[PDB]
This record gives sequence, C-alpha cells and structure tokens, in this order.
Amino acid sequence: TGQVSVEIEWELQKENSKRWNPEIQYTSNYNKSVNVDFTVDTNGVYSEPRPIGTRYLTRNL
Amino acid sequence: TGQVSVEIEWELQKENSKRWNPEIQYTSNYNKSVNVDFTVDTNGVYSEPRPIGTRYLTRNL
Amino acid sequence: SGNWHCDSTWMGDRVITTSTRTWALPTYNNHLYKQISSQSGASNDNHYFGYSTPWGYFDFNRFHCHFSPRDWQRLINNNWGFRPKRLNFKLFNIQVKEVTQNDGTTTIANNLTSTVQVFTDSEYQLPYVLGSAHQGCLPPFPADVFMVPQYGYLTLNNGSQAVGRSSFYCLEYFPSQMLRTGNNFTFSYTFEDVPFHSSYAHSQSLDRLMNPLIDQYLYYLSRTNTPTGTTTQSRLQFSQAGASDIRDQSRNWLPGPCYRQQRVSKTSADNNNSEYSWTGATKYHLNGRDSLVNPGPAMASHKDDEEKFFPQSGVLIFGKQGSEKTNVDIEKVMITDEEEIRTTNPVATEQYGSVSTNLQRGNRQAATADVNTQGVLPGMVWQDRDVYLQGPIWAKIPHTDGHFHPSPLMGGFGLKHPPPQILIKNTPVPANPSTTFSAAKFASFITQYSTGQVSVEIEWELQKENSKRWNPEIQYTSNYNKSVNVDFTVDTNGVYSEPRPIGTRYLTRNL
Amino acid sequence: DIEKVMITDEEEIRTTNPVATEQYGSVSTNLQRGNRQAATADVNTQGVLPGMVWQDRDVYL
Amino acid sequence: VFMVPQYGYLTLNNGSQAVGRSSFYCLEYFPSQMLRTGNNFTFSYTFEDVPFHSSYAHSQSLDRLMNPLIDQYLYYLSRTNTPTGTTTQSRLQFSQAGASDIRDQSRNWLPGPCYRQQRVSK
Amino acid sequence: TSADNNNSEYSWTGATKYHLNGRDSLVNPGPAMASHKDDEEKFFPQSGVLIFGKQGSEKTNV
Amino acid sequence: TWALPTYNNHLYKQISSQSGASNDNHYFGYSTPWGYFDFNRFHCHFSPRDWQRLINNNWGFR
Amino acid sequence: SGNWHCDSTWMGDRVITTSTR
Repeated sequence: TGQVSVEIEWELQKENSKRWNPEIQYTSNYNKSVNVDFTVDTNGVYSEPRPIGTRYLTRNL
Repeated sequence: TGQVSVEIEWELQKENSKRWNPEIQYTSNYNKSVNVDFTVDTNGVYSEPRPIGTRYLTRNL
Repeated sequence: SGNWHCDSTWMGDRVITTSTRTWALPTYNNHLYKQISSQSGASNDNHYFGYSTPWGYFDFNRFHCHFSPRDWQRLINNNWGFRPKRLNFKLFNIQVKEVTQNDGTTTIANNLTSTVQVFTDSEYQLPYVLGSAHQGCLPPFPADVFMVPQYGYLTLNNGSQAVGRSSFYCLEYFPSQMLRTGNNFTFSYTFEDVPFHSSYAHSQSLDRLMNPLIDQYLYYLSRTNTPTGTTTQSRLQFSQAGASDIRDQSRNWLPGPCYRQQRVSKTSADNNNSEYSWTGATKYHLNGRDSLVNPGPAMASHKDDEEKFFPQSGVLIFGKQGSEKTNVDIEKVMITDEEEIRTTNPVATEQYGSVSTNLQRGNRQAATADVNTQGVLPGMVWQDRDVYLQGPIWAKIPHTDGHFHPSPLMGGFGLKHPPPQILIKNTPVPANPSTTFSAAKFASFITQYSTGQVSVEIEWELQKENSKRWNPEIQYTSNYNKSVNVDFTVDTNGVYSEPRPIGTRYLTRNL
Repeated sequence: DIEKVMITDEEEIRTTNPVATEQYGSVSTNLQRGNRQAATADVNTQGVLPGMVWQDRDVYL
Repeated sequence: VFMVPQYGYLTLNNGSQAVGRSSFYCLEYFPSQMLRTGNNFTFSYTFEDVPFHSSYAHSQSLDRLMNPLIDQYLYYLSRTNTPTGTTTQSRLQFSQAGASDIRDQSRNWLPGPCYRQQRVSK
Repeated sequence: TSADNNNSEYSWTGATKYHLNGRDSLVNPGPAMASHKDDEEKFFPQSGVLIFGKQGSEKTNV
Repeated sequence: TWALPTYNNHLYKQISSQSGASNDNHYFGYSTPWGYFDFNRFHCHFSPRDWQRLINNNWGFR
Repeated sequence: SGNWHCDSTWMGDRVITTSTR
C-alpha cells in the first residue's frame, strides 16, 4: 500500500461576455428535504444526485 | 441639455471559500413564459421583476 | 474636409479600389427599443422573436459597390485568382438637418454641434447581421443617394414564447466615439490570409483524363458466359482496358458530393400539369421546423441538350431592374445557370449513380438501386460556386468547433474575423420639457436626420495569368446587339439597369 | 429498474445538430413531367457535406 | 481507500481460434525502476497543444439567423398555377423572401450530420 | 466457382457505377475496404480488387 | 491511499470466451499480474465546488 | 467634444464602471 499524488495544471479562458440581462447559472437549491446532496448519509455512504453538464453560459452564434 | 459621464473605481475582495458541496447562486430560470425579465415589453417599457439581495454566498460563523 | 476619392490604380500584383457615396440617416422607432415577434398566423415553421433598435448600420457586402463593370471585365479576364489584403475606411463631412412643419409648411433648418455617435467593434461581441445578403448595399451607380438600413436581430424562441436561454443587448453599453460637424473618422483593418478564389474552369473532364493510345495493364471482368452453358453458365473471362472501352478504364479520383433536386421546365406544357413545389421541395429541418433548402452544395444545373430545364431551388434567381416585390412572372427576372462545372461536380437533377444491392447466387438475380444522396468520401474533389457580381463577398464562419472546409454556400470568402460592422445613431434631442416634475419617461423629442459621405477603400491582391495555351481564348464581351437599348447605362429618364449577371469563370486551365 | 439510475439528456444542442429520433428531411426522387407526379423520400442517414457545422458532446463530470 | 485494478488485454481471434497475426507480450521486458520502502517516484509530463473545449451553448438557432426587417434580394418560385389552367396549368411566378416567410429565406450553412435512432417512451 | 455464381448474365446488369454528364463510368478500384470474411476465401469483389495479368498474358478474353 | 493485491499467483494466463454459442461474443486475451491505476474521469480531480466555480466563469479550458 | 463611455473593465482586485446619460 501507499499514497499517490496527482497534479494537473489547467489553462483557462475568462468570460468577456457583454450581455445585458441576467444569466443562467448552476445552482443547487429549492429543496427543503432532509436529504442533503453531495454529502454522506447518516451511515457514511457518499452519493451524487444528478449529473452536471458543462453548457450553461451563452455566446451569440 | 447635455451629457454626463460618471465613473467609479470599485475595490473588491475575492472568494477564498474552501467549502465542498455546491453553493447557492443567483439564477433567473425555470420560467417558460413569453414574458422576459429585465427587458423591454413589445412597446418598449422596461421593467424589473423582483429585487435582488446581496447575500447568497456563505461563510462559517 | 476630405477629398472625394473614387478611382482605381493598378500596381500589378496588387490593385487598389475606392468608392464614395452620400448617405442619409432617419430616426427609427422614435428612439426606443421594441420587442417584435411573429403575428402568430398559425404557421409554426414561421415565427420569430427579436428586437428592433434605433441603431443604423451601413453594410457593404456585394461586389458592384466596389467594382465598376469595366474594371470587373478587365480583372476577370487577366487573373487566375485574387483575395483582399487590407482595407481603409473614412467618414467625413457630417451635417444635420431638422425638419419642422408649422401648419402644413414643411421646413428644414440646418443646425450645428448637434452630435452623431458611431462605434465599431473589432471584438465580434454582437449578433452579426450581414451575410444573409439583404438589400441596402451602396447603390450600384455612384450618382444616387441612399438611406441607411435599420438594425435588428432574432433570438431563440418557440412560437411567440421565448425561452430563458434568450438574450438581450443594450448597444449604448459600448464605447462609441462621438462625432460633431467638422470631424472625420478612420480605422485601418486587415484581412487574414485566405486561399485565392478560383476564376478559372478546367479544360478536361475527370472521366476523360487518360492517354488515348496506351492501354493500361489492369484487367477487368469481360463476360460471364463464354456463351452457354446456359444452366452451367461459363467460367469468368477477362479483358484489358483499352482505347475502345473508356468506361472500364480505371481512375484515381471520384467526383464530388451530390444532393438531388427537382427538375422544372421553363415550358409550362412540359411541367407537371398538377401542383408541386412544396408537394414537393426537398428540405431539411430543425426542431420540427422544415427549412426549404435554398442554394445548396455546388453542382451543375443541366446537361448539354436540355438547357430548358433548371433546378427548382439551388439556382440563384435574381430580379431584373424595376422588378416586382411579389408574384412577378419569370420574364422580369434573371436566372443564373452554371454549365461550367460539368467537368467535376454532378448534375443536380440526376441521381448520383447505381449501387449493388443483393448478394447474388445461382437463383438470385442481381439487384441495384439509384443512390439518391452521397456524403463526402475519401478521394473526392469538387469546385466552389461562382461569385457573380451583385453576389456577396464575404461571410462569417459561425464560431464553433465543428467545421468542414468552411466555404460559404452563396460563394465568397469565409473569414474567421470579418470586417467589423459599423453602427451609427443620432443623439436624441429633447423637446420642450414640462415645467413641474413628471415621473414619466418623457417621450417627447425633436425630429431630425443627418447626412454625410463615406469612403471605402480595399487593396486587392492578384495572381497573373501564365497560360501557355495556343489557340485563342474565350473572353467576356458585350457585342452583337444593334439595339437602341444600351447595356449598363441610364435609360432616357435616368434609371440604371443591369442586363444579365456575370460569372467569374471564363479563362481555362488544364486539370 | 430505471428509478435507480440517472439518464443524461441534451436539449441544448437543438441550435444546430439534428434531433436523434427524427429523419434528416425529405429529398426529391422522380424527375417530374406532365403525367409524372412528384415523389420524395425521407432521408434516413446523411454523411458530412461541404458547408456544415456541428457541436461536440458534453463532458459532464 | 481503493484497490488497484488488474491488467489485461485482448487480441485478434475467431471464436476460440486465434490467428497467426495475434501478438503477445511479457511486461518484465521493460526497464522497470525498483522501489523500496523510503523511496519516492516522480515524473513530469506535458500535454500537447489542443483546442479548448467548449463550455458554452449558443443563443440563436441557425435557421433563425437573419435580419427580421430587411428583405433579401433573391427570389424563389412562388406558385405554379396562376390558378387554372388547369390542364394548361400556368406559367411560373416569383416572390421574394420576406419577414412573412422565414422558411424560403436563404442560408449559407447547413446543420451537422445525422444518424437515426429509435424512440422509447418512459 | 461457376456453379455458385448466378446462372444468368450479370456484370453491367449490374455493376455499381457513378456517372458524369449522362455517361455512366463503372466504378474501378474504389474506396479501400476488405474483400472477404474468413471462411469464404472463394468470393471476391467484382470490381474494386486489382486484377493483374500473369506473364505472357493474353490481351483479350483471357 | 491505494492497496495492491497479487493477481493469479504471479503467472500469466490465456483467457478466451466460454464459447457460449454467441459468435458476436467471443474474445481471446491475456490476464497478467500487473496492476495499473488509471485516472480518467473528472471527479477524481475536481470537487463539486470547484467544478461549479469553474463551469460558470470560463469559456474554455485545456 | 468627449467620447461616449459606457463600459466596465475587470482589473481583478479593482473593477471600473462608467455610464452616461
């Protein structure tokens, strides 16, 4: 057994968008349920509620 | 009559948050209505749907 | 303030052009944005959701703005290919006019220092309106003065409903330079390196490319039965490709891709007695909305003998001068026709060929089917559409990852960064304001409009003709007509006209 | 059974790429004449052709 | 804490039969560095230049890309019969692409390639 | 094997082709692709496969 | 933290299909003792927060 | 006489705004 350290250096492109009206963002909300997302259950078993796509922001064509 | 140019230089403090699970963000969404927010009506009269508070992000106490 | 420039000078490799016109800008929608949508006339394929703005923009995308028929003729004969390099742009001589009608008397009083504002964007941050070949080019003939077109754009929607994905813009949000009488505006632009256009048509067709005399060494299956057996048929036999058999001779490269079209005769007697055209009408669609296929992939219109038939859709149909806006009969409009691409690309009306179907056996007779559509396949070559004259120049590649060989389908130069648009607007000047405060938006205004001159200059780059051919060429020549009616010239009352379109493929290169 | 598994779904590419279930369109077939009525057929498959653009799939998480 | 997966690979074959083209490997045949407790291992790698991924979705559909107000100058075949003839039908007529007709308006670029799939309801 | 091949006449019955200007050009060696599966080995494509002649081959009907 | 067992008691093996009569399903391959750890997926590298923070503010990345 | 400015630029720590009416 042992430990492994993986490190990646990403490169980005920042958002220059000039749009007026508000955007669409990704937000986890609106649920008052006792069950919390992305967090252990009472007994420690992790879970993922739903997949997350990458297309949210907007550019004109 | 004439024109007036007002310019302000803000200073910020960036987000260092270490939190794991996803956040809450402000997002205009979920409405399929023909009526678009923050945009002129058919006859050109602007409108604001709802106020927007400043407290969204999260810090531990 | 500036010196009128309309002229062209020949440097050899490069040739410069310049033209200048007079423009007049009204004020649109009384200085307020609007939401515009379809009337909801129950046609689901036809709906739109968009915004009209006061901003004007003048947009030159067409040749005849830049080139005079003479210079066109002189360039089109002597050059293999050409592309732009830079361009320069200058406004000057701006002035403003205010119309006011006291009772019925219409009066125009000049004014000073009332400002016009202008901005371009080199950052390509706005919806890009040009490229759909809208009318409103700088007039062909320099004498006339033209109005500047209103702006506007569409957005995602469903019927009248607009999605939450839809966007919006406020154009004032950009740093517009301000102009006042006695001030002029310039900016220098540069075109990115792009392959030359092709001005030539090849002298030899693909299938016929070979040596007549020498037989190639490959064989091919000759005849199945020796004759007989017949039930035992006969063993296979083999012959060699030779001068007598052109079809069986073997070829490296495959003609370009195809798509079927419908054949419409000019003669009404031959055309289908019943109703067609949207019966009909090859189409594609998005989101359950079928979009009739407008000029499509390049291909040849007709074979040699017919000349009467023409494709129902792809061929560009221009109107003549003084043409009607609706329900005009053919004799008033010009049909462009391409017979020069027969050397490679397929005929439009015809099928692409036949293809094997069943896997034969003794009792199983061979079956084939006409192939109605063919995509790109390795080892294929094809020719791009002609640019004509009144046709468009450049179009913008939609900024996306997916691309294949970005050649626009109206013909032209696909640019990654087209010449930026220029937008122009009057500054709203308020009417007499109310004495006491009013919470109202104050919708009163003073009516006016402006005018000035615009100088557009492009520096082309050429490729000269090295052709070694012996016998005489084919050139473009206006001739043989003794008629009193002269081409490319005003009528007796001063209305300009264009007799026929002018294609770019005249000269010749071997394949 | 389905209720235990997540289905990813892309409605965001409607702007360019075709709908999966639907045909690509209709295409001319016969070469018409006075007695010959026009015929077409739904095109079931289309390869790449000049002047085409398309969008790449999402990467999810 | 997780277990490391076993290795393995496939090769050309027919059914149970393997061709003579099939290959084989003995992994010990490579210069493996050796590690003993108290030793660590590093290597630096570099990615080759590759186009950015696209995180965005466009705000306007292809078919709807145009100007609403201005009519383009091309025409299109309007209606075959003027009405009538009917047997003589009628000569072809022509109209212009306009705000009222979006479908007939002309476009430069064609939507991407397709392949059919089957529709299953939930 | 002539016994398995179609008793009747084929090959230009037949013969997948393309054309230009109303002249159908039989497709000679075309896009690359595999000729046969493992078991057959008897079957071969009718066109794409290059057919060379041996030494001293006949010019016609060999 | 990773833990590595020992596979097949240190010996290569030929593995093939059971020949369960489905011709489309067959394979011929070799199992080895070698282990390999393979990270190809995002959630190894990105935490849902950082994912959220990147996905909103950036056009593209490599 | 002046050049219309309505726009915002992001310097990181500081962000500038301008508007005109």
